[PDB]
Amino acid sequence: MMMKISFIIATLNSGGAERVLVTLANALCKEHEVSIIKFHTGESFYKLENEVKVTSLEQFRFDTLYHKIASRFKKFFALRKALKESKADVFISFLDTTNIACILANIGLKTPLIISEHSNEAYLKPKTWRFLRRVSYPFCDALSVLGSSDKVYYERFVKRVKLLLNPCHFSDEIPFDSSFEKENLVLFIGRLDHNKNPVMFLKAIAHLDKNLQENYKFVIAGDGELRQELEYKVKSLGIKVDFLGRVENVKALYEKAKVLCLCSFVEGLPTVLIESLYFEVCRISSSYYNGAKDLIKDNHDGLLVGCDDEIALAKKLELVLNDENFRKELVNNAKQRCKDFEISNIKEEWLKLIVEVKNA
Ligand SMILES: O=c1ccn([C@@H]2O[C@H](COP(=O)(O)OP(=O)(O)O)[C@@H](O)[C@H]2O)c(=O)[nH]1
Ligand SMILES: [Cl-]
Ligand code: NA
Ligand code: NA
Repeated sequence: MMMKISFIIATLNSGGAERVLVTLANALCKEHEVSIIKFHTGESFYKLENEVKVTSLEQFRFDTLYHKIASRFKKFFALRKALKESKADVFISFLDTTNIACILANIGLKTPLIISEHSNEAYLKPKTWRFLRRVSYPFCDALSVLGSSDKVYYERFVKRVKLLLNPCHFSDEIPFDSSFEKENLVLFIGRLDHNKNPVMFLKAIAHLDKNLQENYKFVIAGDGELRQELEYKVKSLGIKVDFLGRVENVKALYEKAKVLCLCSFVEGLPTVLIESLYFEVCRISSSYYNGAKDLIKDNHDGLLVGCDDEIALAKKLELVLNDENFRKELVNNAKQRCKDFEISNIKEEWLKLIVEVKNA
């Protein structure tokens, strides 16, 4: 058959949850009718297939006390409005606060709703939001999670929880056979906020051999609050790092890069550590809270570093950039994990979840 599937998400900016949603929608939009309701006006950062319909909610003032109060009430009823007109067989909502809003807005409407979490359980820190997540999530029809630790946490107060890995859209484009002409390039792709911890990337570059810094180009793809602070630590440390802002063609960067470094403290299942697999990019990652070992088998598929260890990241960096035959062997083993993130297999596991919850 064919189903109307409505995705609900706050924004569609250069983030991981957004990348997965566009990947899923683009895959489902051929055989089903998929719409996307987003709170933020503006165009999707990721290329979206013409068949998926995107509707952005009204824009509301937030400058004054009356509007800060009124806009939220107006936002809720515009979302309840959009849900009714979508005429969907199923709703799929993304990320913590938007899941709760959909739980409430969907009250009354006769369509099942699937919520999905994307960071670890622990990334949501405020005491109050952890509570509203606890009382409201039992009222969903199913919950998609990324790791086994989050499955165990939510299963005790959510009845249907399914673990669905992130699908990588590069598994369609990039053929599993391609040779790469690597350059002396090292990537840090991610948001420039505290948890991504990009300062660890900078301090680790400063501790690299003078030969490596002189003959390698280090770039930071992404943006965030810490952008200007990092620009000044690059001068404080006296290194050469190329800030690129948000980048559409990460395929080009992944195509030339030899190493990608992830330095986060807490993560669910980082897509930069998945996308890298298709481009023979060597992953060096901090042992972020939880995931870690299921993406990187240390010294076999990649290199792991303790959390916030600027020197350990530097020694691992020199290991790979001073031993191309070892980085190649590290990276050829990583190719085995490509099958785990193929779009076609993961789309069919969402379709099982959708028809399973559609038995209401
Ligand atoms: O300048 C950028 C920065 C990031 N991304 C994409 O945004 C995603 C990052 O998601 P991640 O797995 O790191 O999880 P998140 O940091 O969003 O929680 C990746 O697919 C990147 O390819 C991008 O396309 N351009
Ligand atoms: Cl994510
Ligand atoms: Na705000
Ligand atoms: Na993530």
